[PDB]
Amino acid sequence: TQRIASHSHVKGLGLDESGLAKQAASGLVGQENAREACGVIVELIKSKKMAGRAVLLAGPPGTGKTALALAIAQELGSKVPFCPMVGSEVYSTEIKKTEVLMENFRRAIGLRIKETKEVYEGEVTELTPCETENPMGGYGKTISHVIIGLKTAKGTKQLKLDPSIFESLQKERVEAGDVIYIEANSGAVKRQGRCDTYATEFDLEAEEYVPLPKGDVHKKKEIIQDVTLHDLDVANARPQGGQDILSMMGQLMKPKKTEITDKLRGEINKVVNKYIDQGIAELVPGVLFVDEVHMLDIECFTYLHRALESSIAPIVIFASNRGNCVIRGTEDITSPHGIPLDLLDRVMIIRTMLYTPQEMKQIIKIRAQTEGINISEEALNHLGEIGTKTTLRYSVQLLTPANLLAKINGKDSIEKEHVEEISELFYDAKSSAKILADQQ
Amino acid sequence: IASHSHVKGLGLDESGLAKQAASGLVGQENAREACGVIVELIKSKKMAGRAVLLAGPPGTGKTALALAIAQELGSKVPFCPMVGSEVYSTEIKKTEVLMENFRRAIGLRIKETKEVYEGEVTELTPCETENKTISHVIIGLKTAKGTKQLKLDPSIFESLQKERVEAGDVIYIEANSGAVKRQGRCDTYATEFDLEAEEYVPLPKGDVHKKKEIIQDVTLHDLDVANARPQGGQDILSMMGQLMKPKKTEITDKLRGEINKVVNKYIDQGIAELVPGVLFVDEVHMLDIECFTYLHRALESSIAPIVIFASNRGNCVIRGTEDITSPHGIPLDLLDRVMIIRTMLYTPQEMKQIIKIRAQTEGINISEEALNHLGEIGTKTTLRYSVQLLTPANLLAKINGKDSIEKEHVEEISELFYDAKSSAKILADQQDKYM
Amino acid sequence: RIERIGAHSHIRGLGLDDALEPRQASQGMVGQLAARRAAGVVLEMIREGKIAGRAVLIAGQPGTGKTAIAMGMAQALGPDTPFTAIAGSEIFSLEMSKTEALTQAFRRSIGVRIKEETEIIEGEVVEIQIDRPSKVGKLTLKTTEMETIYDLGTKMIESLTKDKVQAGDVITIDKATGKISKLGRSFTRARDYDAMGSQTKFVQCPDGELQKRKEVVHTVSLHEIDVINSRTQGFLALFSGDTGEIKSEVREQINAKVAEWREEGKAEIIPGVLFIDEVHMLDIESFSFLNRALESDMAPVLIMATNRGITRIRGTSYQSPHGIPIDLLDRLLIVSTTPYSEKDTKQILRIRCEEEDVEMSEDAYTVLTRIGLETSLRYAIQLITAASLVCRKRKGTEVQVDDIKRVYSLFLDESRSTQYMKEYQDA
Amino acid sequence: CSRTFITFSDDATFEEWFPQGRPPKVPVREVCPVTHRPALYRDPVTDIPYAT
Amino acid sequence: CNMRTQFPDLRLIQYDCGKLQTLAVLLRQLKAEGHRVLIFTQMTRMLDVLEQFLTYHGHLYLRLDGSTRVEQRQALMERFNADKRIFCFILSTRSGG
Amino acid sequence: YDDFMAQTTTKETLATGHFMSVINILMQLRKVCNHPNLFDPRPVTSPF
Amino acid sequence: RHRLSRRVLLEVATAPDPPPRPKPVKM
Ligand SMILES: Nc1ncnc2c1ncn2[C@@H]1O[C@H](COP(=O)(O)OP(=O)(O)O)[C@@H](O)[C@H]1O
Ligand SMILES: Nc1ncnc2c1ncn2[C@@H]1O[C@H](COP(=O)(O)OP(=O)(O)O)[C@@H](O)[C@H]1O
Ligand SMILES: Nc1ncnc2c1ncn2[C@@H]1O[C@H](COP(=O)(O)OP(=O)(O)O)[C@@H](O)[C@H]1O
Repeated sequence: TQRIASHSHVKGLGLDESGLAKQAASGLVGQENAREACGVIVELIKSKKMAGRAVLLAGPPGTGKTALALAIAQELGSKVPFCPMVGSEVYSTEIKKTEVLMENFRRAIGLRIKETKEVYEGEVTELTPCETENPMGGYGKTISHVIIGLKTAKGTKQLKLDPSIFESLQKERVEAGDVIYIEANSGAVKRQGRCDTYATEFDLEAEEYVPLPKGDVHKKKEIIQDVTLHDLDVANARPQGGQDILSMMGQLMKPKKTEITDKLRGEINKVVNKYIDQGIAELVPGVLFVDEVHMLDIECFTYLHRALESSIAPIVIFASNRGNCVIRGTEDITSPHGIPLDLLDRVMIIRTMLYTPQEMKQIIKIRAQTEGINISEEALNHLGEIGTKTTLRYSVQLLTPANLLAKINGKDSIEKEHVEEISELFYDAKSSAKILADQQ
Repeated sequence: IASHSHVKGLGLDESGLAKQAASGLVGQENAREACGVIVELIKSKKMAGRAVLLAGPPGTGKTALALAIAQELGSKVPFCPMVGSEVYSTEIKKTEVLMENFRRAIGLRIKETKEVYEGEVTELTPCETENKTISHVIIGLKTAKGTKQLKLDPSIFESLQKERVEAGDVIYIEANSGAVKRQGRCDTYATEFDLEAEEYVPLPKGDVHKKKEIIQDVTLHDLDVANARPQGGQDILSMMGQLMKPKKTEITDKLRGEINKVVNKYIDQGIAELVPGVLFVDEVHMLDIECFTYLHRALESSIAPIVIFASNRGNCVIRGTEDITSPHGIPLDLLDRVMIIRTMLYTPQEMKQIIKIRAQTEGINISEEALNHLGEIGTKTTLRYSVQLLTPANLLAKINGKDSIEKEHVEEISELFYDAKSSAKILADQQDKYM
Repeated sequence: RIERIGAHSHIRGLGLDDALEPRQASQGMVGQLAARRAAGVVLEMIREGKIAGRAVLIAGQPGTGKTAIAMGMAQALGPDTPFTAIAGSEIFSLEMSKTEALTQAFRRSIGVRIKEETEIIEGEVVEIQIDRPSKVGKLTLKTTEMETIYDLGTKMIESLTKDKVQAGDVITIDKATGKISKLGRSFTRARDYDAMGSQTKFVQCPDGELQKRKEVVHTVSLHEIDVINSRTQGFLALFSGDTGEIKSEVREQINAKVAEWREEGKAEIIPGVLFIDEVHMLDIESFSFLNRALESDMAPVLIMATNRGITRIRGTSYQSPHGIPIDLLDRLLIVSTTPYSEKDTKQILRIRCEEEDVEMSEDAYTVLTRIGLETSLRYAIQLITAASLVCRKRKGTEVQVDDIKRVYSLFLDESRSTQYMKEYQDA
Repeated sequence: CSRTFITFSDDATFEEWFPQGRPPKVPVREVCPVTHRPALYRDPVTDIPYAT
Repeated sequence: CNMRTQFPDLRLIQYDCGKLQTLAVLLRQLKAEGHRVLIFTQMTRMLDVLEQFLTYHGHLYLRLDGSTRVEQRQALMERFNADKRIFCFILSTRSGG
Repeated sequence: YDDFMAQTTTKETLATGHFMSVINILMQLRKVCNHPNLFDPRPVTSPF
Repeated sequence: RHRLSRRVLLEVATAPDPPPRPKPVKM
């Protein structure tokens, strides 16, 4: 279990097979038009065909922009990357604004890579070479194979390797009675330690007296690892390793870290294309969600032209809040949603509506249901009535403190008295604004 | 490849008077002979911190003249081109960029002798001793003219090991630097194996141990940097040239101090010659008021180079002030410290022969009717635009199978492309459509 | 393999003839004849390459194919010539100055190519034998025409052992450096397969002479040489743009060395293109730098694009056309793109839905052209795919008028959005 | 096929390094002589194994 | 190592010398026709750098000197006058000409 | 070429010389005109 | 717990401790 947050109740866009909404499917109520619209863009994501497509969720605050923006994330499931960022995260000390944008852009493109690996392990009981006829003149002792016997908790089996493994085995310095690891395709021998059946009884040694392996001597499995392109980029930019004194940039943390196209494109898109066209990996192009996009700079908005016009881009959901508003970083240029007209020409706009009282009663009920509150129909109606006067979010937020008053007062559910009490302990924005307007 | 190529001198006579059309420059007589005085001021090596301002409208040759000064001086003296915009660094103080650019406009031509050991190394032995590190390494070397033996430092042994030398292969050592190179195996050994990872080279020639005199040239800035962030060679302070290595605000204590002392010490013991050059701050009109006010102290210094400024503005606001405005965009305090050279705006005939010189510089044949038409375009729009039409018109000429530009060629090209003046009316008519 | 269709995937280059004559809708580009012909002229001058630092500004309305023309030039120019595309706002770094960023953008679009003949041994390993002692051995190699045998020196034995190569591997030896590179398993490289091992990675063995001489080209951008010479770390070239290159004896030193290589013929200089999109985002300091960066003989041609006309320049309060000072504007040839005719709009939509692999009815084309002529072309391009998804959700075969009308109701176009913004949200 | 041999054409002793032997660690859980728990310690002065 | 000391290339011996540059161009153009060439030069130790220059281009050659003993002179002339697959004959202008 | 042909000693030798010395001038010019490691090998260049 | 008071160290400053006898083995 985990703590309840603002959007813990939304579990999907709530769409039936024709792509409509009944009235309140999967934790969202109302907004049928907007939920249908981003129902289309969910399938735009699932088809994996388009790049850099962008949609702007535009409406008043509290009209579910964030809610259905991440209901999209619920519809897509955890398989595809859904990368959230707020419009204020772009301003950074270490790295240029547009570089944050590029990092987030290909942080939203996933790559899930499937690879079987197959392994042999066990306590090694036999280690005998196999002599053969002299390949050339009479030196004797021509080793053609080497027999190695491995024991696990399942059974004991003997195995023939070619002599190169005899050399590697000796160079790994394994002994009879310890536990090894052999990787069939690659050919490695790794000593994972003397077998615990030869127990540490008075040995204090730190080298692992490793328990006898469970399961078969031979075991294979398809490892399935999903990485974002940004993970590959970062791992190539500042790599690990105990050598190459540059790798001892280890006291230092990592400023200056704007990644380079030569690497980004020239060295890292080729390997992804290779793995994809080889049958090793699948691209999972995801979503980049930018809420409060109005906080971006004019330089950022203009960079998004180029970024959204790329073939190697996710689809981008923007959410905005402001009216016709001054673009940040400009000298008094006013434009809709605080976003330059130039970028608005590039986004399909989804309009979110302001709720009716009925819809607000439904949302209040769902939020009470989610936070674990029991609420009487009278208290629910009163929350609805005081929530028609002020914002939905305040109406919803009164639930938990009112429930605490109920619990203190010994009640099992919110009686109307408690919502009345809380609505006088705490104010909303509008009431407080009136107080401030009265007193100086 | 060309750009400002046509000009290769100021085009002056033995009397230092402008020849009206010579050496690639076909106008600007007063300005060009004033630049003659300036080149004589530079070549006398007598003055420090004198400053010139080439001032006039855009495209009036005030960069052609400034680069023709660089050609008149030759490649022997330093000429440092700089754009004003270059002072706004992230890694170093704004005034520091400027004061280091002064330092690399002053050259220093200095003669060095460095000792060389080279040849096939016929034998090696490290001198072992108790401390319990190595004391030295003994070596023997062979060349097409002789053979010798020597003792070498542990650092040189270390670099020989970095190189992985072997007995019977060719090496080179520059003992003042301490640097080493393994140059391969000798050609004679190429038969030793049918396949090898080696490279085989014939034996070195001349003496196994030799010296020669090399006339380097550096700038005062190079000495400054060499002491501020040393390569050093023979130390592990590569750890300072690493996990750090940025630009630093290196300071008077050495820049005006130690470096000046050692350079004078070289000069007045005959090892070096000072060669003051030119710092050409182009687009000076957009330095900061801080930079302009620092140039006061820079032009008044007794060690400074000759500074040529180029400016392009009317009287406008100085960058960094936001209130006060001044001619050429330069504060009157600095404008009092410079000699101002006017550059004139070209008449149609001067402009026409610039077109011709430009055309013949990049191998374009143009008929005189088309040349006259480009002159008309030039006076209608601007010199630089009609000059720029030349190459596109030659491409259309090649495509039409012609070997030279003709009238309808420049008409087509002047129709596809617009100038700044002719695009503004398009933007003004349909004002609320472009944004 | 997966580089999804973006906004510009459909244009495979400028649809010009052998005489730089633009076709109406050939090679993915539609209409826009005059500007496309101008782009062709400057593309041919890019290819010829003998003039440095020439500059072009593609001006025009928002949406009239400026970026389409630029990427058409990029596609028609192809690889092996540097095309560096940059947005004007990319040069505002925290790690380096505006002018260092612009120098690096310029230099990243000049290539230096060193072309060298070198002799190799290419063969299928028939045997390798090697003894511990100064270890020593022999190697026998085959090509479809012949076989031969080599005695191996110690360094060669070491490098062969470092790759674990064995019989049946098909390999190259660079006779100058001795690095082995198994291209794969010859059909005689099959293991005994009595126990598990390496997979069946088979490939054909080589033909002709066993030892042969072939050409190798080492191409690096001028920025790339510059970076890797800047300081001993140098993997900067991939790490990040962490720079601030010292002008002192790296610009002049690289220029002189590359000019010497060009003159003596060791290297060929391949000047490319720098495309600055949304160049109006540059600062007056940036434009001031461009002035004299263009006036150089290691300057590529640079192309620029801008949507806006008479408006103040960034970093100051000076009005000017295109938002560029008439100082830099005087170094340019300006190519203005025009708005689209109804037939050009219809044909762009046709090509664009062909790229997106969606069928539409002619009435759907009619209404969508009407939409994209009343509102804006980009919106009509966005309705293609949305209507396609609406269509496929009803299991339709092709996009019909009702699909486009529905999805038009479903998404807004910034005109209807501003109209609906009559609610005073957070002004 | 492309099979591999390693021949110890030298003194067979160099092969004799590897084969034969392969013993276990003979000891097993020792029981203390007082509480008859399995031992955790061995006294340095007697070498007797013990638990408590 | 490279960043602290610059040594002469020594590999492409046509570097400083425009004579060898134009000769490389000329021989490359003639190779398509394959009709073989005599390269005369005095200065016995200049034949050395021609001998190196032709290996850099992979041309099969042989060369004739005042130092080549008599029977070898006849053998070289026979193995070129009556043998193809050799492209080039480097020879001294006096001893060979 | 232009360095050698302009040196004080070569100017003097071309002004007066007992034949063989001026023939040595133009034969040193054989050297520098044919290829320069006849005349002088290109130096290793190294920081001051 | 094992804080070494002034007392215990003044105590170990008393007469010396005797030597061990580890040689024997009986199991
Ligand atoms: N359609 C909806 N269904 C259910 N709950 C909603 C809906 N819209 C809003 N809410 C609730 O109201 C809150 C306000 O919506 P939200 O999207 O966060 O505001 P904004 O639109 O300003 O981002 C949400 O946190 C959520 O709890
Ligand atoms: N007197 C002249 N003679 C020949 N060419 C000239 C002359 N003046 C200018 N030009 C050409 O015209 C261009 C404009 O002059 P320039 O020095 O750029 O002026 P500014 O630096 O003020 O823009 C030069 O780049 C050069 O090619
Ligand atoms: N000439 C053209 N040929 C084909 N498609 C075009 C053309 N002009 C515009 N388009 C389409 O219209 C959209 C807008 O073009 P774009 O180049 O982005 O305009 P600008 O960059 O000038 O604002 C692009 O996504 C492209 O698909």
